[PDB]
Amino acid sequence: EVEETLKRLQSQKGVQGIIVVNTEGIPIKSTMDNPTTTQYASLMHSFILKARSTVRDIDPQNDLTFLRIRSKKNEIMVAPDKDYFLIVIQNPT
Amino acid sequence: EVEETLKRLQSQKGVQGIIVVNTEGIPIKSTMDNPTTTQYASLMHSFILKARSTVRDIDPQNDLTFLRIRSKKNEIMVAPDKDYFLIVIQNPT
Amino acid sequence: DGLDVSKEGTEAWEAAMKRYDERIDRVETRITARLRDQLGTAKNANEM
Amino acid sequence: LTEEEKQQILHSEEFLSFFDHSTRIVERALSEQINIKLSLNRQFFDERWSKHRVVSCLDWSSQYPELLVASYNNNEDAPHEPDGVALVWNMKYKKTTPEYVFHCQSAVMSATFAKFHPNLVVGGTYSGQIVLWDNRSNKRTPVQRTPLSAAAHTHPVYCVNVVGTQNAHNLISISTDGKICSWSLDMLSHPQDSMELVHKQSKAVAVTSMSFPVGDVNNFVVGSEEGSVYTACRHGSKAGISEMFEGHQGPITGIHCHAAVGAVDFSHLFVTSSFDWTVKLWTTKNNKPLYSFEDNADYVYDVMWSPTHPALFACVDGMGRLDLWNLNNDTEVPTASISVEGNPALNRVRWTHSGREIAVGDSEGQIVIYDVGEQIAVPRNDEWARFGRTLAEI
Repeated sequence: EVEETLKRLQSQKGVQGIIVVNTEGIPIKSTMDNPTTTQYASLMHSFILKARSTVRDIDPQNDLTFLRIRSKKNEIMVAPDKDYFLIVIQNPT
Repeated sequence: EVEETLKRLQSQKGVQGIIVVNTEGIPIKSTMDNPTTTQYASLMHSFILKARSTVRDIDPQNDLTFLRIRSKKNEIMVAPDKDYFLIVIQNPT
Repeated sequence: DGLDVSKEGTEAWEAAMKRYDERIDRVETRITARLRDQLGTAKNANEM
Repeated sequence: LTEEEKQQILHSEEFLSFFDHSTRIVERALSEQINIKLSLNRQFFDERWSKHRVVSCLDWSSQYPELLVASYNNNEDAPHEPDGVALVWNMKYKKTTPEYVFHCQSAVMSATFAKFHPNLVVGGTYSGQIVLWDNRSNKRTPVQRTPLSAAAHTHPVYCVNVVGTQNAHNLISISTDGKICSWSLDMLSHPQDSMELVHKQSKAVAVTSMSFPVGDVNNFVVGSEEGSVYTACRHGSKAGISEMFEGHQGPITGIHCHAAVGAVDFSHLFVTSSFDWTVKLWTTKNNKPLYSFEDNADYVYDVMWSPTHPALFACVDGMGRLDLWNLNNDTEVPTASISVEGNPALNRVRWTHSGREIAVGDSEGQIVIYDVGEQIAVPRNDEWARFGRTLAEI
């Protein structure tokens, strides 16, 4: 299913915006506008590819399955397994 | 107290005291094997800096102190203040 | 019975203790039964 | 830059922000959640080096609990074939061959791992020479060899053991004639100390087993070939035999001090394995054998205390049965008892330092690695008190 997935992933906290990304970056979906979603998700994809390289450095068998950065202004979410790259815009708290 | 910080940190699971990495990639504190931790901290510093650039692209007022690089083996807690970057190896359990 | 010094009191005590020995022989039968039903294995230790 | 300015900047007092940072991140990172019986364990039996050639001694490496030294002694099939062979067998991965093979000129009669050198195996042979084996070298020949002089051992040495701290070691060895000698692990050219064990004046001891109590290195217990166990002091004014024990009417074939710690001490206890199926739970402080487990027609060959359970101990037999006696659980029947197939006379037992698994020797060379039930292996915290009470029983 699609709509139920986003609806449940969103209303759990009244999340500002999430779109489903099953491809490597460049998502055409949108939740609040096309740019702030697409370009930011592409930047996230580029960053997490490097992060995956980083985790593979210490041992190549390692892979990143879960990633969160909680900063003073935003909390960014992504849980990659093979192509499933999450995006979450949410308050730091 | 630095020693108080060390004893507080070592109490955490899978953590060997406190190891602090400056902006040069060389850990100011020594707790693990030097070459592995130095290269690991250098890659750490590089990708946290590119993450800083990434966030400042759209968030020119946010600061980075929290990041959960978790794998199926261990999680690394990386926390930069301004020069001292704490790296903490902890079991996911 | 206790400090009771009536010899017939001793006799009543003897009846009480022959009843005691009746329970005791019930015990003897039980322990001998467990004996024999646990026997037949060999001589060594926990066998005989 | 270099490792001096960092020290001063650490000594600088701008760390309140850093300290608050560390406090916050640690206290926030504190919460953690998740994301989502006796058994034949293994076999070890060479064929090139283990045709007949009965087992003689076994040991586990303290530094590498996955390694086991064997010592296959008798050569009777082919005089041309190697006389004495020592095998080291690994535990991490299963292979049909020993990880390394060592051949000594004579017949090796005992062997063990060195503590200081984690890459070295030292064994005593039948000739009387203490023999090294450096696993770095690619030469199967012994690396360093003690001389067969009057100063060193000149009789079949059957007991070797290196003890002490990592910075204070002494390879002790005592031979059948009874001459104790200590060597430096790195220098075996000369016996750094020796002394001939003697009982009451003019009475040598036909020594055939030893065991150092855990921790102590100065006093120990020795088991003679004459059925009478003794306690000796390794170093001191009373250096030598200090006790005469009635023991058993058969030659001692094994001895071992207690192998557990954590609660009320039991190191004064030690079990001996005699030559008439009479293992003797028994202590140094007393003089009478505390108890006399007996059964069987055959007779034991070795006995070892469990490294973790302060009651359990193994017991070999000539009919091939290995039985674990858990004293607290019971004192009359083997708590566990199974016979290896083909009823061969087992000859050695060596518990793994972990205590979770047991080895056994063999009359044909097939070392069997037995595993044990969890409930039958790990003792409880109450177990020590129960052991104390059982000993207090008599």
